[PDB]
Formats: sequence, structure tokens, C-alpha cells
Amino acid sequence: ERSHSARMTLAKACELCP
Amino acid sequence: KTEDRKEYNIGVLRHLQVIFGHLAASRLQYYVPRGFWKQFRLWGEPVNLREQHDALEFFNSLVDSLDEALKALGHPAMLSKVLGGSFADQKICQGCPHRYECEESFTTLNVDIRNHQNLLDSLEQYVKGDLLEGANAYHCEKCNKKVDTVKRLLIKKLPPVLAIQLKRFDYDWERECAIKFNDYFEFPRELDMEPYTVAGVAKLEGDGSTKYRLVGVLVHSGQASGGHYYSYIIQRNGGRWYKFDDGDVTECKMDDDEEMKNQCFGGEYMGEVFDHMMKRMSYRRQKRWWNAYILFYERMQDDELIRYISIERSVRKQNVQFMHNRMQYSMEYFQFMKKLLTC
Repeated sequence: ERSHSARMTLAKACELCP
Repeated sequence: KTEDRKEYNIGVLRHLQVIFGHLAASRLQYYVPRGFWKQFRLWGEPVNLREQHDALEFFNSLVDSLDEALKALGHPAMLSKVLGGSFADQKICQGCPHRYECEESFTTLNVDIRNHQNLLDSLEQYVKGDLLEGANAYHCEKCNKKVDTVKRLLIKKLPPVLAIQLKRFDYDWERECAIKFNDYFEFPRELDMEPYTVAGVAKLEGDGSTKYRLVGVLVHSGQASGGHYYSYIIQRNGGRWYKFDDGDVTECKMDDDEEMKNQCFGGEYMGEVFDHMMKRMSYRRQKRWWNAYILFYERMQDDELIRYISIERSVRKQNVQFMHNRMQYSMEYFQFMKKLLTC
């Protein structure tokens, strides 16, 4: 929020969280 | 082996008869068709219980076997007289007054869905028919020449119950697999055959009810290869619709037109997607893979169906067995034990 490949990483992680 | 097929046809009738008796009087929630799965073979080949297949292929095989069994037992064709009809293929030439007409028997109505939006529109396609012209012009056998001819299909005999297939399936050669179409389509609760019959076209051109009421909606939800089948069916009561899926029988609110659209009408919708622990909002166009497949229309206990032309034991015992076991595991029984032991 404050950085391109990280965008897919966060999206893939945001479904991985409990 | 004609003798084997005759017993095969009759055996299906006996197995199917049992199913009617059970659903009429079995006190359990649902029935497990042990014999029906074992007896029925699709086009002779055995039916795989773990394999998805087109319902029409099962439908076509079933309606034929019962008709054969009835004929083998001296009864007429119950379903063909009540559900089956007869097309009146008409060939009218424009350059010559020659007219060709022939009759074609059928079981269900197939209507184009990709190029039509409502069941009415796909139905004048039969009345309007097709025009053959140019190199495709129909070759008149009497004239021995090619002449423009309007080839149209009209219903000659009106069965008391009308079967309509909603063509939503085809094959994709690029994908090398069966594909499903979820095109938005329409159909009314009360449907009229009169403008679309032979008499109606003759009445309009200038030389026995025709109205039908929808009672059954077969719906598919899933992929063409797999998917699920379930029905929405009206109850003939003296004073409604119900939801039939597998072993479950419940009520439904699809009598409303909005729920009519959401479930059976199918089609596109601009769906809303909820994700990212309810922090990200997105809009995605979605296909209603749940949509109608086959429709049944009823016109507004026949002795002729009983007249010749050419068991309740399994029901009772499964009633008794269940209601014996239903009492064993009843919560009031366990409380009777607790009182009996602790008294």
C-alpha cells in the first residue's frame, strides 16, 4: 500500500490464510 | 434374441411398477432402486452407476422398452398415446402447385435455443420452417426439377401430455469434448399449440383442446460431462409445485417469476464476488449453469389405457421394518429407558 510480483503473492496468500 | 429382449422389456416394466408402488405408500423418505439399476441396460450395454449420461438417451431407451413390454403383454403404448405425437412435414413449392406431406412420429419436442429467446419464438421456427432455393432447391419428383419449396414441420396429433427438450448441449471440436450452453431462454406457464398445429396453420392460410399447462421442469446444473439433474413438479391437488432432487422432496417458491428466472430460465447475470475476508468487492459476469433441460406440458385414470388391444408386499414390509426401527431410535424411547432404569 505504501511491487509487482508481490501483488500476485499477496493475492495467493490472502486465500491461504485461515 | 427377441425372447431375451421381450423379458428385458417386461422386466423393466415390473421394476418400474415397483417404483410407483413404493413412492405411493412407502413410509420412508426415499427409495433405493436396487432392481431398476440392475435391470436397465442402456442400448443393451449395462448402465454404469458412476457414469454420467444424457437423460434423453435413458429417456428414449426407457419409453421404448415399456412400449415393447406393453405390446408383449397385449397392452397398447401407454406413453406414446399420452406423450408421443406425430409431426406433419409439409413441402409446398412456389413455382409449381405440387405439395408433399408426410407424418413423422416423435416423443419430445426439440427447440433451438441459441437463436431464440422464448419458447414461443423457437416454436414458429417449426411453423415457418425452412426455404430451399438455389442449388439447395427441393427436387420435385413429379416435376423432375429443382424448385423452391418451403419445408415446415407441424404437429398433426396432439398428445394429452407434451414433452419439450431444451437443446442446451452440443459438441466442440476445438475442445474435443461435449459443451453446455447457458443461453437465456423463456417459456410461459400456460402454452397454446393451436396457432402452431396443422389446423391452426390451415385456419390462418384458409385451407380436442390445444392449450397446455406446464407441470414439469427438468433442470441441469454443472458441466456437460457431469452436472446434476433434478425436477420441479406440480402437485394435482384439489386445493402445487415441489422441489425434487435425488432422494429429497421439499417445497419451493419458484411460483414467483423472479425465482423462475434465477433457477430455470438460466442465462447471464452480472454476479457479485465476495472475497478477501469481506474486504475486496468485485463484479464478474457469471453464467447460470443451472437451467432447464426438458419441459412437460399437460392439456386441460383412463379405461382405454387399461383395455387390451393385442405386489404391495415389498411395500408393506419396508413400511413395517422402518417404523419398527424408527421407534427404537426415537428420543422419547431413550427417555423411557432413563425413566424405566432410574425408577
